[PDB]
Parts: sequence; C-alpha cells; structure tokens
Amino acid sequence: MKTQVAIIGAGPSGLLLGQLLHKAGIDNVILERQTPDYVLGRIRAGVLEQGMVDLLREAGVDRRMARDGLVHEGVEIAFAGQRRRIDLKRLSGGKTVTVYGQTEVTRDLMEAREACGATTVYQAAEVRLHDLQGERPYVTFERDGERLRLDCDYIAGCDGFHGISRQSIPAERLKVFERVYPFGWLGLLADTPPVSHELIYANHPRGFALCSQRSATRSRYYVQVPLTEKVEDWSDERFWTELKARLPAEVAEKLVTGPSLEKSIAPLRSFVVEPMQHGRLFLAGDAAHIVPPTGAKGLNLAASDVSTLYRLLLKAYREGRGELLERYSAICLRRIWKAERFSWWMTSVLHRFPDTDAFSQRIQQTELEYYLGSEAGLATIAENYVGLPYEEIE
Amino acid sequence: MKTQVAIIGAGPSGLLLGQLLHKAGIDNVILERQTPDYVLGRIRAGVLEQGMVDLLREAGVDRRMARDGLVHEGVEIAFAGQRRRIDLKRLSGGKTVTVYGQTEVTRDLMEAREACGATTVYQAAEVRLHDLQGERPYVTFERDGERLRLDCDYIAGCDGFHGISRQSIPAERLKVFERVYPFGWLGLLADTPPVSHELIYANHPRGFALCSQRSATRSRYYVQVPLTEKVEDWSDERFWTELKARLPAEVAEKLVTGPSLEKSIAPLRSFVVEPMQHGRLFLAGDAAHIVPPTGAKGLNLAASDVSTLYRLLLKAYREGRGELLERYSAICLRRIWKAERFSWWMTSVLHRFPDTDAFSQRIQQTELEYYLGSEAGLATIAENYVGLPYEEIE
Ligand SMILES: Cc1cc2nc3c(=O)[nH]c(=O)nc-3n(C[C@H](O)[C@H](O)[C@H](O)COP(=O)(O)OP(=O)(O)OC[C@H]3O[C@@H](n4cnc5c(N)ncnc54)[C@H](O)[C@@H]3O)c2cc1C
Ligand SMILES: Cc1cc2nc3c(=O)[nH]c(=O)nc-3n(C[C@H](O)[C@H](O)[C@H](O)COP(=O)(O)OP(=O)(O)OC[C@H]3O[C@@H](n4cnc5c(N)ncnc54)[C@H](O)[C@@H]3O)c2cc1C
Repeated sequence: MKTQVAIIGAGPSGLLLGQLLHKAGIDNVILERQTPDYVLGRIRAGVLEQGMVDLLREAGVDRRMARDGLVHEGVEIAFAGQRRRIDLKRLSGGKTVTVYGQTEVTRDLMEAREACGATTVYQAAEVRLHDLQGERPYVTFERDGERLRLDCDYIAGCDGFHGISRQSIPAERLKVFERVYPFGWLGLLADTPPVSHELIYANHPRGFALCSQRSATRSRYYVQVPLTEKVEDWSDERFWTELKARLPAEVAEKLVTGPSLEKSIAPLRSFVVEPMQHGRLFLAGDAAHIVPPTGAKGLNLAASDVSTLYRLLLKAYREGRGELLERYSAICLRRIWKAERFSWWMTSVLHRFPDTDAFSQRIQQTELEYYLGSEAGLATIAENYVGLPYEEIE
Repeated sequence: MKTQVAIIGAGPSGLLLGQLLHKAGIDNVILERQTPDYVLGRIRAGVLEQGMVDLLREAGVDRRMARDGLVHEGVEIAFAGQRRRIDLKRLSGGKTVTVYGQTEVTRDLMEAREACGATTVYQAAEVRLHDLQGERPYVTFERDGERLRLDCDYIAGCDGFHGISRQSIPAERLKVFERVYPFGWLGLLADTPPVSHELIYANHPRGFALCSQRSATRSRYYVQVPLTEKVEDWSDERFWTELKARLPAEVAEKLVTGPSLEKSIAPLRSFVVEPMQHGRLFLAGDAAHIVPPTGAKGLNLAASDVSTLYRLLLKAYREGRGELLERYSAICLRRIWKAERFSWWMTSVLHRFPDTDAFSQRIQQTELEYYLGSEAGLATIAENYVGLPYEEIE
C-alpha cells in the first residue's frame, strides 16, 4: 500500500496527528497492534491543558467535551495543617484546565476517524520499520502469515514507551535521561460515588493521595505506594481506609465510597530521549519521553508535539519545503524539559521518599509553605500547571 | 559584676544587640575570647539586605555606610551561554541591597560602642554559663587565674557556630538539621584592581565562580573547590587563571588582576538547631544556624534575629512583661527556614556536584532557564534575595 504518513500507534497521539493530517489532506494509515477494545479499556488521564483542548477543537472532540467535561479554575494542595487553593485563572493570566478523560478523547477520535474513511489496521502484529535514512521509507506488518508492506514518505512513532520505533533507532544516535522514582501510584476509579469538587493534591506523612474526577458521579483516586507491592493486596475497603487516612475534613462525612469500577493499578518515572528524530522517523508521545503523572502532563505533552509534527508536515506537503522538519526535535525538546522539570518538583514536594533527614523534609515542608504562600510563588505553579506557552515554527 | 544582658561574642550580632540595647537603656557587657584585631581581620560578607541596614540605621553605621557602600539594584547570573540580569528593585516591589562589607560594619560597632562607655571584656577565656533555667543566671570567665563572675538576668549567645552557649544546652532539649555540602569556596580579596560592576554569579561546568566588590577599587572573588584541598596550593596566578576560566566576555580585557590582599580561604554547609532557646539563654546568629554563603544570607540572618532578641528584651525590661520572650524561637525559625530554603536552591542551581546524571544536570540547567526566564520565576528570586518580610511581635 501507499500512503503519506504511516502512524504506528492508535493511542490519542497517533489518532490526533492522524486526525489532524486527514483534515488537511495528507493521507495517513494508523498501524495498531491491539484491538479497539484494549486501547479503550485503557483508563488514564483526566486533565487536559487548553491548547490540547483547542487542538481537539481544531479537529474533533468539540461536541462531547464542549458538552461533557468539567472546566476547572483551581486546584487545592493540602500539607499537614490544611487545604490551600490555587486559582489557576487569576494566577495564570487567565487560563484554566478541563477534566475530560483520556479514554474519552480517545473514543471520539476513533469515532470521527471512522466516519472520514481513513485507514486503520488494527491487530497488526510484527510492525517493523525499514529505510529510515533513505528517500522512501517502508513499514511492514503481519495481518496473517500475510506479511504486508506499506511504503510511506514519513513514519511517525506514536507507539508509546514500549513501542518499536524508538528501538529501531541506531542507539549511538540517541541520548537517554531518566529517573525511576521509588513509589508507584495506586489508582481507584469508582463510579456511583460523587466527588469533592476541585482536585485535592496531598502531602500527608503516610505518603501522597489524590482525589480526582471523571464525571459528577465519578471519581478518580490514587495514593502513593511502594513498588510491585501487589494490588491483589489492596482492596476497595483497604483503599477507602488509607485514602481517608491521608486527608483533612474533606475525608469523612464528606467522602463517599463504593466498590471500584474495576479499575485499580500502578507506576512512575521520568525519561527523555534526545534527539526525538532519525532520518524519516519522528517520535511523538511516550515513545520519546516519560514524565511522572503528578503535574497532569504526558498527554498534554504528546499533544504539544503532535502539534509540531503536524504543522511541520503541512509545510512539507502543502508548501514546498520542510527541512524545517529537521528543526522538530528542537521546538519540542524546549517544552518537554520545562515540563519534565515542573513534573519532578511537583513529584518531589508532594511525595514521601524513603530517605529524608530532618533537613530534606524540613526543606520539603518549607518550599510548600513558600510556594503556596508567595504570589510570585503561586504564579510559578499556576503558569506551569495550565501549560507553558506553546511554540515558534517557520 | 552585675549587668542586665550578658553577651558572649563580639562579632556583629553581639555588637548590634549590645549596640541596640544600650541605646534603649538595658545595660549589657560583651564577653569576647579574642582580641579586637583577630575579630577585625575576619573578612567575610559584603552584602547586607535592607532591614539590617535600617537596623544599623536604627543605631549606628549611618555616617560611613550612607557614605561608603555601593547600593545595588540588580545581580547577574551567567550559565553557559550568557549573563542574565535580575533587576532586584523592579522585581522585588522596589527594594535593593548594599555591599558595605562585614568587617566594616563591625569596626563601626566597636567604634560607637567604645564611645558610649559600654563594657566589653576582650581576651576573656574560659567563659562558662551557669543557672540557665534558674531565676538568676550567671556567667564565668577567666581574666588571669582571675576567675570572675558576672550575674546577669539574661544571657544571649552570639558566639557563632563554634561557641559555648549552644553546647551548654541539655542536648535532648535540642534538635539539629544540617547538610555539609561537598565543596568549599576559595576567596580572593584583591585591592588595587577595579571590579566588574554588579555581582556576577556563575554556573560554569568547571564549578561556580563569583565576582564581588568591597570598594570601587576592591574586589572579592571566589571559585568553588573540593574540600580541604589546600589553599597553600592555590596561587594568585592560579586563581586568576581559573576564575577567568569560568566566565564569558567579562573575563578578559575586562578583568584586572593583582596579588591578593593577603586574604584567601574556605568552606560551606547548612545547619539549624531547634529550639534556639533554653531557660534564660538565647542563641543568635551562627550559634543557632548555618546557611551556605551563596544567597548572601547569614549576617542578614543574624540581624533579623538580633532584632527580635532586642525588641523582645525591650518589653521585658521596659514594659512589664515578656514571656513573649518564649515566643522568640518562634518568630525567628519562620524566617530562618524560608532563608535556609532560598540558600540551598541557590547553592544547588549554581554549584556543580559530583554526581549528576544527565537528568540531574538536565534538571539543573532547565530550572535556571525557567527561573531566569519566567517573570513569576524571576520575582521569586528577587523577593528572597533582598529579604523576605521581617516579623510579627506582640
Ligand atoms: C496514572 C496516570 C495518570 C495520568 N494522568 C494524566 C492527567 O491527568 N493529565 C495528563 O495530561 N496526562 C496524564 N498522564 C499521562 C498519559 O498517561 C500519557 O502521557 C498519554 O496517554 C500519552 O499516551 P501515548 O499516546 O504516548 O501512548 P499510549 O497511551 O501508550 O498508546 C500507544 C499506542 O501504541 C500501540 N502500540 C504499542 N506498541 C506497538 C507496536 N509495536 N506496533 C503498533 N502499535 C503499537 C498501543 O497498542 C497503544 O494503542 C497520566 C499517566 C498515568 C500513568
Ligand atoms: C565566604 C562567606 C561569604 C559570606 N557572604 C555573606 C554575604 O555576602 N552577605 C551576608 O549577608 N552574609 C554572608 N555570609 C555570612 C556571615 O559569614 C555570617 O553569617 C555572619 O558573620 C554571622 O556572624 P556571627 O555573628 O554569628 O559570628 P562570628 O562572625 O563567628 O563572631 C562570633 C564571635 O564570638 C566569639 N567567640 C567564639 N567563641 C567564644 C567563646 N567561647 N567565648 C566568647 N566569645 C567567643 C568570636 O571570637 C567572634 O568574635 C558569608 C559567609 C561566608 C563564609
């Protein structure tokens, strides 16, 4: 087969770019390993910064999110004493965030893609990339025994962390940087029970807790836990009792529990490859970098790069030129780092590491006091939470 | 002898409080171990935040510093690329800092104290504190064989890090917190040569460098160096060549060298005792806490506590009451920590630690980019550099 851009990866990155390109007139084919269920059972993110919203806007998840997603103007951060509110809008120069839900923005892209007639080879095992640095790359997947060959012009890796694009890049051509943090996150998606209205972030000595939403009668909760320590060991009841355990007056008559919408899980780290490019391969999303879940970045990360991948593709196709397309990893790496940074700070002011000496934790307490206190303090939080500015081009 | 407040320590803390108290009418006696030379050969600080200036103001080092001290409205921070200016006044809400010089503010207090007739027992060996928790404390020093006894009402420890007040506090009554950083600072006070006009802070990969002033034809330079690595090993010429080595276009035709005004030295760490109190003992300054030299805090630290020590003493003496004097370690510990914090951040964004993985240094670079870039970023720097607000009371 022949298409322009061949996408390995039907997660949201893969879909947006596909679902961006299509609208412009640059035929793409999504190449996905799994079934349209398994990707849809994947319950992750809830927070999308604007720009990834405007992006969705500049395509399609207008209808349903304009319709169904809580737009939020603040967060709260509690830290042994009390709850402290941020007011993102008046701190951020006037921006905010929407809690739509990852698995939803994903079902809409599979929705809208389905009706355009744009190609998507699901259950495609053995994907392989051939001819990267070449003038005509080609991708190869098995749909039987039936080894097929798709010649494209450009291959965009939206494979995710455990993808095959990244590895298919001559290692000496790459530069990794990564921190595997010592604790995972235990999620608990429950729906019957109503939430506590804004996001509550928490620095309790038993570890970190996080009350979140998906709907107005749908909750998303997490509590920091050590590694590989089994979930088969957690419980609804054992969850409800520990979450409760790390909160204030938000936690009792106020909180309502229930059995978990059979969603419960794990893990976190920071990782980044440099460069995000090879010949005609382009990594996007989790293929390229990994940021701790704590600053609601990652999907928001993948949107901002899927953005450059696409505008850079317009000019290639539509204008004449695009070696500008070499300047991609350049634009994207700027933002990935201020974002990686924002992510670790959050990670480390809120989390409880096995180590601290009364200085490190003395330091840890004081920085919260300072940032949650100073207006200059607070605006550094706000500014990064909603999203730093986006990007250059030309 | 009998006096009100007995001060162990003639450094600036000891002198200010003494030299504050006197003016109010609360007789004090300074008790110092060394000679008035050795304390005066002690060349340290150059930067004093306002408030410690206003304090000096509210006593005496008006004349000479109103006269001789460069008032500064900004600093510059360089970090492989270029120099970046801060503009403390327009970032700080309108404040600034004066580079007077520690050893000077010290000679003025010995100046002014000398003419009031206020007591100062120099060369007083064997100082010892007796009766802390008692209703009438007493201090004991040897001026011969001649063991003397000074009964006071209150003993204020302005002894410095290596003093005798702190140790004379029932250890289980105290709580220490400290970080011994892995590098010292090599100072080089030269005077014949003019400076480079504002302060230049530097993050160069060979370690940190610091160009500073004392006069308009007097310089103060430092370069980070590993520990106990001998100064007998440094040189003027070997200094001039390494400083130069960690700078930009500020460093050549621009910099002028010379032999060092025989001033060359070492070391740094963070340390804090909690509480800063015992019965009728009060620690002030380096006796109580130690902050890395890098955010020009320490003397500025000691001023802000010498301040509470003194106002708290007014009300005891002059009003009627002062159990308010129990609430001292309370006021002072607030500020010492936001200041300890500000000090480590500075220490760690500018210094080059033996460790960093391309993430820690990737993180290190990005945070500078972020703070030196963001306006909210910049104002968090400014606000802390000039001095956080001061304090409550009543
Ligand atoms: C607990 C948690 C909470 C988070 N919360 C937030 C939040 O609130 N806000 C926010 O903005 N971000 C959040 N994130 C980030 C978010 O998880 C991701 O950054 C986002 O899903 C990016 O996904 P992705 O496109 O790279 O790929 P993925 O979601 O991994 O999708 C990759 C796709 O590639 C396919 N694939 C894999 N290998 C192959 C192959 N060899 N061939 C073909 N196809 C293949 C997979 O089947 C999958 O469909 C959170 C993360 C976690 C873990
Ligand atoms: C390289 C460097 C640069 C610095 N730069 C700055 C800067 O730019 N700005 C800033 O604000 N701060 C700066 N600081 C901080 C500054 O050094 C101190 O915080 C400040 O001098 C506080 O001094 P202190 O009063 O506690 O005591 P000290 O200076 O130690 O004086 C203590 C006094 O007590 C006496 N004493 C000791 N033991 C006894 C005893 N048993 N009995 C009686 N007397 C005794 C000593 O003889 C001495 O006179 C810097 C520090 C360093 C190391």
